Amino acid sequence: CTFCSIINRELEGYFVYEDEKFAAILDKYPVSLGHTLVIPKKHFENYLEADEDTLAELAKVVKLVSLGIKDAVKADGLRLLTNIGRSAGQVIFHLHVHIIPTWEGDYPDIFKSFKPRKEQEKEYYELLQKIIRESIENLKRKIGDYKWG
Amino acid sequence: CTFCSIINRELEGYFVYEDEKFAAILDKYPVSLGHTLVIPKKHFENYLEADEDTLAELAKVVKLVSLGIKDAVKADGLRLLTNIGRSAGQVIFHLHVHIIPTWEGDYPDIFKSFKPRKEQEKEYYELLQKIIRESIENLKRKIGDYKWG
Ligand SMILES: [Zn+2]
Ligand SMILES: [Zn+2]
Repeated sequence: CTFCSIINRELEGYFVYEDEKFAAILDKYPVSLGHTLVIPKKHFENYLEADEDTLAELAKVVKLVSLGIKDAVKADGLRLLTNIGRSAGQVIFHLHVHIIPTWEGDYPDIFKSFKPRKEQEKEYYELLQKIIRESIENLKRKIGDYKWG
Repeated sequence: CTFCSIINRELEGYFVYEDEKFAAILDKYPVSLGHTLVIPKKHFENYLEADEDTLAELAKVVKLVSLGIKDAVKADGLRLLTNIGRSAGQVIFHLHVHIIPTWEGDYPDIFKSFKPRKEQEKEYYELLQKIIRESIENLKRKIGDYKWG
């Protein structure tokens, strides 16, 4: 499994979020700048096979990571989706939610050339990971369980 | 708001699921047969504006309704998605999750002519509502809080 492999560090992946049961990883072949996948660490074939507690916490992680990404890449919108079955477009059979950023215009200048739907240069993953992590950390400081400003 | 209106019975909508805080309604201009929208009754502009408890329960309702729809229309797959912002395709600003059925071939014979992305004839809504409700009721009987077979 591609995701179980990334979780176990057997396959390369850039984490932007991680806790004991969940993680968010940059998509290797991003549809748009900042495209990220949020996944439960435990392996479930799809959304319908996951227990309610996992789905409930997954929804909360998706919110946090989405807020973080929107802030980091200054997105005007976000598309959230998960596919169940090959006829619905599922190709990785480990439950994951896509967070695909959108803009009414063009993405920030701070970001350089981007090749939609293809593998990017190493620099892309390193920068996106760092800025997204920075945005998420701030969200934990102003709206986290131990927020203070 | 189109969804608040449907919830308050001020605007026509076919419910396939409903409880004190959530509801699932057939999409009026379905992308595919059985296309349904799951919504929290309370009004939230999008996914990011909803509190964690609402998102957690929403995820659970989405699972139940999805299982029900897949069974009812004998789908091979399902696409689940929610849009945040007009640039991501959002047009109804009341948080809702799309459940769009897919098939590797064609949908069941029991179903007649279907016009993708357009308003269907009254018969479509009446039949889909009835079969989906029937499937959901069964799910509550075999895997519900008071299941027994
Ligand atoms: Zn896996
Ligand atoms: Zn509303």
